[PDB]
Amino acid sequence: SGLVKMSHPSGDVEACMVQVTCGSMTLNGLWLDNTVWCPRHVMCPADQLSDPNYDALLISMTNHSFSVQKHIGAPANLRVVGHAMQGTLLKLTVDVANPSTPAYTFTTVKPGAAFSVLACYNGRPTGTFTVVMRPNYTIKGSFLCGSAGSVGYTKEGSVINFCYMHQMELANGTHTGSAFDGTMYGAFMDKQVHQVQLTDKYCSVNVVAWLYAAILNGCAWFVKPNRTSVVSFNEWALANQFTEFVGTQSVDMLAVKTGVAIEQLLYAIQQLYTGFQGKQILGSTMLEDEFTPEDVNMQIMGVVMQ
Amino acid sequence: SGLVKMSHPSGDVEACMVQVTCGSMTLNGLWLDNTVWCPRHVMCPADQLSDPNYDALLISMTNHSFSVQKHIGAPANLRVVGHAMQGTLLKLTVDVANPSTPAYTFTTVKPGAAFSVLACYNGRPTGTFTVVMRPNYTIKGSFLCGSAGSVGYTKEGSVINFCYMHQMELANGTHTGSAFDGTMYGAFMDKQVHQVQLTDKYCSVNVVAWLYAAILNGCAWFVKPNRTSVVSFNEWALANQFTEFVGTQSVDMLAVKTGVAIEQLLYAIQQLYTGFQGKQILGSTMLEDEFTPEDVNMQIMGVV
Repeated sequence: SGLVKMSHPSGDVEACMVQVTCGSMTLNGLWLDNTVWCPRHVMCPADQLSDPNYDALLISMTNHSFSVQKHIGAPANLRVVGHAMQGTLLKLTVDVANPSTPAYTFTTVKPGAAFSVLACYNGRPTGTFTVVMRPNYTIKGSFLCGSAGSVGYTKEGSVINFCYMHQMELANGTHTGSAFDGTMYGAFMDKQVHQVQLTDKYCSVNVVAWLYAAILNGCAWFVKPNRTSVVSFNEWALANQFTEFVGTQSVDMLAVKTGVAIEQLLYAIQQLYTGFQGKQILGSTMLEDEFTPEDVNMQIMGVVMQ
Repeated sequence: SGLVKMSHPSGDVEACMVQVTCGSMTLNGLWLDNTVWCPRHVMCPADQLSDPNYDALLISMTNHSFSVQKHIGAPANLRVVGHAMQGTLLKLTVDVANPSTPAYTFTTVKPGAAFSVLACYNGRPTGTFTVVMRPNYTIKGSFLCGSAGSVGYTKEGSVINFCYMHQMELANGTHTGSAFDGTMYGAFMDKQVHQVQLTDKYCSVNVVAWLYAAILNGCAWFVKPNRTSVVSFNEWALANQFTEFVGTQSVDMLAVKTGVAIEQLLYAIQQLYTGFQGKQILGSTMLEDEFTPEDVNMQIMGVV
């Protein structure tokens, strides 16, 4: 029992992290097979970060402009033998294939989805934490200068989905990055100018998951027979900066396990949003929305008599 | 910027995890050098877990009673060539040294100290999270049956300090385990009977660190010129379910960086304990005490 924020074991991703340098600038990259991925802003002199001309920067490079180091973990000696730009990322080709390349995909994640982040500096894995892709296409992380190129991922069995490469900080504790197709989440630009940030929202389906976790952990004071339909809830959500609730198999499994209907927790959310009545839920006195239905199912896993 | 619950990368410890089987029971173990550490209740069949006779069980075992297997991972079989009971742990000697043994030490953590946990089932790592040793010598984690033998540790410079091997659940969301000398944190018994826990307390020094983190993340609304002395705070703490505040260099570095004295934050704590009254600190409406001064200094100033 218990529900806490937890991340995937990081070892197989740690074996893929490298340091990438372009002249005077250094950041992190991800080595898979004969490719190293990194932020294209490694090419940009400090004094040009407010208005980079990335096409001109790329033209100015040769394969010799870049180096890749891996001194940490299983060491490797790598030479850059090709370079290309794909959106907001560089795709470097190296002469040695990573001998510990995991089975992987590159698939962009949607808001409300959680992933593990391996925060790195100078190619050294430093910490790991879990974030949720927010409704405004930011993540709420902990990153300092030099963390660009840190990666985010999920795992399903042995298959890793690489979904995030860190780029920038927008505001205190507010971050964003690229998907591995080279697009930036939220269409933010890798340019240091002001950029519009849409308002964040509570992720309704995750709040529902957390309340189910609470019930499964013997905290059910907020359950009443009162229901709010998914339709009425969604109408309310549009007025109260909650996301649209979309039910899933994962949420349905929690409803079956607890015997409490989704609609009972939608009603509970509307009430708890106005106040917790001097009470706590799983040690919190405010709504929690970064525990997904999948995370709760994994943490409260049980055999089922049939 | 930002402050989040964070754990160490787990790969070095992943490379040390094995499963240990004895009879019908399979748990996790930690393989370092020619030694495998695991919970002693691996000996006790599941139906006997509420009143184990560990001495009688131990007398009945031979080296052949224990099977140790390492999963891919780098593969390894492994033969047990010795065994000893050390408090609530078994220390098994095996015939092959772990070729990926990290630089390590064994430590015993104190209340308020944080460590990373690598949660494992049948020798396979499934997740990692960070906990604090509570003032009542429990931890608040997320563990299911089969997780015993999971490993808690910190990393100091180049060295892993192993400090916890998971043993049991005491109540919902409330766990304990042992140090590697075999001593259970909080002196709880490794048996499946109800055991009373001491009342938990807020970890004062960690609440201070978190308030400093808040100030360093543009959240300083609670700062006033008012002060409460360390001595006066600690008298108040005895009566109000707070631990004794003891200053450290890590805390002083935060005081210097922010220009806000420890005593301003001790006063703030005394007012905030009564409730936040519709206000938030770093996204929370309650006091947070599982961010240590060292964690804050790392996350905010990068001070390895």
